[PDB]
Amino acid sequence: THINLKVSDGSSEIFFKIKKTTPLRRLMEAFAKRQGKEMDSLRFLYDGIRIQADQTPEDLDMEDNDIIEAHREQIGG
Amino acid sequence: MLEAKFEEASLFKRIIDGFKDCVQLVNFQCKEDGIIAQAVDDSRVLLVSLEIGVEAFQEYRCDHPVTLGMDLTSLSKILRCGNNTDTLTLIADNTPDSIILLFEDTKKDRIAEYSLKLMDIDADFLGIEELQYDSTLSLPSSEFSKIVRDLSQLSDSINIMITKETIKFVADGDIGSGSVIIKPFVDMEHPETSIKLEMDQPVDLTFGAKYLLDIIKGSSLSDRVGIRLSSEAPALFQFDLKSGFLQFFLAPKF
Ligand SMILES: *C1=CC(=O)N(CC)C1=O
Ligand SMILES: *C1=CC(=O)N(CC)C1=O
Ligand SMILES: [Ba+2]
Ligand SMILES: [Ba+2]
Ligand SMILES: [Ba+2]
Ligand SMILES: [Ba+2]
Ligand SMILES: [Ba+2]
Ligand SMILES: [Ba+2]
Ligand SMILES: [Ba+2]
Ligand SMILES: [Ba+2]
Ligand SMILES: [Ba+2]
Ligand SMILES: [Ba+2]
Ligand SMILES: [Ba+2]
Ligand SMILES: [Ba+2]
Ligand SMILES: [Ba+2]
Repeated sequence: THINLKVSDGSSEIFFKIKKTTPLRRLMEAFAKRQGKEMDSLRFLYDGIRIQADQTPEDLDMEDNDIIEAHREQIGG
Repeated sequence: MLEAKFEEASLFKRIIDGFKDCVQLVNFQCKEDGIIAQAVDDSRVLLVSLEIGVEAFQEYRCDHPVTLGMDLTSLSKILRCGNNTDTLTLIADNTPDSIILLFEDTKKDRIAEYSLKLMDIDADFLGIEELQYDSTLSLPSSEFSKIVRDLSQLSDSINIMITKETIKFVADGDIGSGSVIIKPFVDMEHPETSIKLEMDQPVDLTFGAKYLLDIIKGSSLSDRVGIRLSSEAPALFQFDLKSGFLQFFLAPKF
């Protein structure tokens, strides 16, 4: 019921411990804060596809230790 | 053997009335699972395609595909005779040269039968689902109506322009000029008022207002409108109906 996710860009890896039913918004906020960045400026990707903030680990079938890539959001387009 | 039976002749009259706006001839592709009302306007610019599905009828038999070309003036003439609460049944055999319209009144009362001669509609219909388009957007029908009706007052041409996250209708003229910019927009409390946009390519296409004016009449039958544009093919305007489905295909202006 509580999977453990690793979020990372190029230079920084963090571990969040969230509940399978908690929407992923909480975690994207938390990773973007710990970088003094805004959540809109970062693009979170799981196993290829771009995570939507409203989606939950349950929805995406995230097992323990799965990796969320964070990339910068380009302004165009 | 074809036996297409509407509960009320008013439903069929409503379809015939609708087409009567754009086209003068209609070609009824009757198939096992429904009828496809194909039509080309008189300038061969606008194409109408209407899917009347099995569930639209009270009883529907088609043992073999038939094509029923009918003059919409003549067809209207017959339609006047029967009552709106009459049961209408279209009867044709396989390989038909004429068609029978049976109006029937309830309890086992009264049967009124009228014949109509089919015409041959030769030219092949070019309904293009088009495997791929440059841009696809959907929006409320009322909203799309409002825009088209306003800008047509400014010109006979309306240009549609899609960029990343922007849809822009523009009409420049001789009295004045005008343009609406609308953006992707979702609302959970009122989902039927959303604007959806998908882009793979910017699009810049000019359209005749009189045609767009014909198209927007589809909103009286549906509350959303799909618009799929591409620089190679005619534009596709789609409406979802209980009957089935409505599709307009429009050639851009030179
Ligand atoms: C032209 C307007 C319309 O609603 N239709 C189909 C019913 C047309 O062909
Ligand atoms: C249907 C009613 C009628 O009077 N007529 C003759 C023109 C019909 O075809
Ligand atoms: Ba954005
Ligand atoms: Ba998995
Ligand atoms: Ba699995
Ligand atoms: Ba995995
Ligand atoms: Ba952006
Ligand atoms: Ba007209
Ligand atoms: Ba029914
Ligand atoms: Ba039925
Ligand atoms: Ba009458
Ligand atoms: Ba009846
Ligand atoms: Ba015959
Ligand atoms: Ba002009
Ligand atoms: Ba439907």
